[PDB]
Formats: sequence, C-alpha cells, structure tokens
Amino acid sequence: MIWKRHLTLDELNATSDNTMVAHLGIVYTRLGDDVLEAEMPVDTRTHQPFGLLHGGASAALAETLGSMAGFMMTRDGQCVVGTELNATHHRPVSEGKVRGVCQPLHLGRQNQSWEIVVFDEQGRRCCTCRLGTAVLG
Amino acid sequence: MIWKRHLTLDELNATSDNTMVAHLGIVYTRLGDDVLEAEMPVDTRTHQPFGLLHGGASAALAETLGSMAGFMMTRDGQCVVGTELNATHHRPVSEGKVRGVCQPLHLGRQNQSWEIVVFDEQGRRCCTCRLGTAVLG
Ligand SMILES: CC(C)(COP(=O)(O)OP(=O)(O)OC[C@H]1O[C@@H](n2cnc3c(N)ncnc32)[C@H](O)[C@@H]1OP(=O)(O)O)[C@@H](O)C(=O)NCCC(=O)NCCSCC(=O)c1ccccc1
Ligand SMILES: CC(C)(COP(=O)(O)OP(=O)(O)OC[C@H]1O[C@@H](n2cnc3c(N)ncnc32)[C@H](O)[C@@H]1OP(=O)(O)O)[C@@H](O)C(=O)NCCC(=O)NCCSCC(=O)c1ccccc1
Repeated sequence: MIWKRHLTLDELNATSDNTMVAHLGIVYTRLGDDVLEAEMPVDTRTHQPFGLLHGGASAALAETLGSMAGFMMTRDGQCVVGTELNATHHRPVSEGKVRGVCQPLHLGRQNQSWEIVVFDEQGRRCCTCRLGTAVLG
Repeated sequence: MIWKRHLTLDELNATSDNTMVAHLGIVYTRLGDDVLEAEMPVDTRTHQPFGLLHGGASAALAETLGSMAGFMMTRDGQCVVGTELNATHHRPVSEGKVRGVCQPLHLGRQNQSWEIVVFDEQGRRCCTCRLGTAVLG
C-alpha cells in the first residue's frame, strides 16, 4: 500500500472545490492500494468545437490524477507540482464519461513519474499519459 | 499567411461556444500570418487545490491553440485532431491571466507540429508545449 498520506474519496473530492478539477466535472471514484481513479464527463465542459472530447481535458484529467496521487505520497509541509506532462491521443471520444486510471512508475524522494491511462465508456484505451512531478519542501 | 482557411478573430472566438474553450474562459487575442494567440484567466476555473494555475489548464490552452491552428490548415472535407501533446511547467502562476502563443514547427500534409509557449503577465515563460496534429480526409 503505497500511500503515505491517507485521504478518503470524500476528502479527495472536497479538494476539488473552486478548482479546475470540479470545474471539469471530475470526480474521484476509486482509491486502491496503488491506484487512483476518477471519472470525467464528455459534455460541453470538456468538448472541442467539433463534438469530440478535447485533448486538453484528458491532459488535465491526467495531471490532476498524477498530482493528487503524488500528493498522497508525501508528508505534511510537502507540496507536489507537475513538471512534465505528455499525452498520446489514440482514439476519439464523442460521448459518455471517461475514466482515468493512475498508477506509479517511479516514486522518488524529490521526483515521481505517474502513468495515467484514459478509457472511454466501452473500456477502450483512448489516451496514454505520463506525468513527471517534483516533491517540494 | 500560412493558413488554408482565412478566418477572423471573431470567427475563432465563435467556435468556443459550448466547449471547454469557453468553459475555461479562453479568448483568442491575435490571429496573425503565422501565429495564433489566446488569453486564459488564472482563477477558480483554472486553479489547482493549492492556489496555483493547474498544469492541465496550460495543457488545455496549448491543445486548443495548436488544434485550431491545425484546423486552419484543413480544406473543407477535412478535420483536424491532436495526436501528441507534451508540456513543461517552468514557473507557477497564481493570479491574473496567462497568454499562449502558437507558431508552426512543421507543416506536412498529413502531420503538423506546433509550438505553444505560455507567458505570465510579466512576459515570463511559464510553460512550453509541443502539439502534434493530424489532418484527416
Ligand atoms: C486518426 C488517428 C490520429 C490515427 O488513426 P489510426 O492510428 O489509424 O487509428 P485507427 O484508425 O486504427 O483507430 C481509430 C478510430 O478512428 C476511426 N475513424 C476515423 N474517421 C472515421 C469516420 N469518418 N467514421 C468512422 N470512424 C472513423 C477509426 O475507424 C478508428 O475506429 P476503430 O477503433 O473502430 O477502428 C487516431 O489515432 C485518433 O483519432 N486519435 C484521437 C485524436 C483525438 O481525439 N484528439 C483529441 C481531440 S482533437 C484535438 C482538440 O482537442 C481540439 C481542440 C480545439 C479545436 C479542435 C480540436
Ligand atoms: C519547482 C520547480 C519544478 C523547480 O524549481 P526551480 O527551477 O529550481 O525554481 P527556481 O530556482 O527558479 O526558484 C523558484 C522560482 O519560481 C518562482 N516561485 C517559486 N516559489 C513560488 C511560489 N511559492 N509562488 C509563486 N512563485 C514562486 C520564483 O519566482 C522563482 O523564480 P525567480 O527566482 O526567478 O524569481 C519549478 O520549475 C516550478 O515551480 N514549475 C511550475 C510547477 C507548476 O506550477 N505545475 C502546475 C501546477 S501543480 C500540478 C497540478 O496542476 C495539480 C492539479 C491537481 C492537484 C494538484 C496539483
């Protein structure tokens, strides 16, 4: 069980208040031993002008998940910031909700690397991301 | 101009209606020969839980600009999709607005590559992004 800082899904979801996370309708849906998951709507809040899920929404869902997972891997007075994000958009999404699933690749003392995969409502992989973070303080 | 479609600023801003672009308060501020710029507020819509600009918001700004640049490289029967995104978060921002500036790196007939730099109000570079797009059809 990797987490060093322990939050419930309720506490996690309350962190989203007055942030972009809540603004995109992102809701954390699962906290496992080594996995964090959230759902995100595919609607006007996350669409691009031609009816698809905006690639920037999948990206934001990935930085959200990687950064909060990173947060739960630190101790009080420590902050986690995203430093490097990349994403590959494999398949379009036109409707439903997507699920982001975040797992650790590398858990360092000052740097972390997180994998976030985004799946559509049929369970198909639509985006693979990797987020590098810095642990500060 | 490099663009295939000769659009106007008013036209670009009209595409944002009912999409993530409007939801994040992104506004196109400059459409030049070879450059597309937009501004984005740093507020609760684009914040992360600890008061900073969410890195996913810079990413979303970058994918917005590069894909709309790619759209302007399409013919009528065609569409644009973002395929690869990467971003480096150099500096945090907490208030005011940031400005994204998009310029072409490579304009192929299948694929394109765009640079998007995001600046704070003092003109300090806060994020550097690169976006691959695909023209389909
Ligand atoms: C087309 C790509 C790039 C390469 O193709 P590939 O390597 O050969 O992959 P495959 O073709 O093998 O499988 C892919 C599926 O595409 C399907 N299909 C295509 N056309 C049609 C059609 N007419 N009818 C039916 N189906 C069609 C295929 O059949 C296939 O479906 P399937 O699995 O059932 O066989 C593909 O990887 C992709 O779509 N990535 C997601 C990009 C993305 O969503 N980026 C984010 C949004 S855009 C940026 C943005 O946010 C933005 C912001 C502001 C403004 C503007 C924008
Ligand atoms: C800390 C990094 C990674 C390295 O350090 P470094 O390269 O050695 O840094 P320096 O040696 O140059 O010295 C510091 C400089 O930075 C400035 N500054 C410093 N402190 C503050 C401050 N408190 N307040 C304001 N400004 C501050 C100083 O002015 C100073 O510059 P200078 O001396 O020239 O005046 C740095 O590159 C960075 O902050 N990147 C942006 C990361 C980012 O924002 N990612 C996105 C958000 S987090 C993820 C997320 O979205 C998320 C989502 C959901 C949940 C959770 C999260």
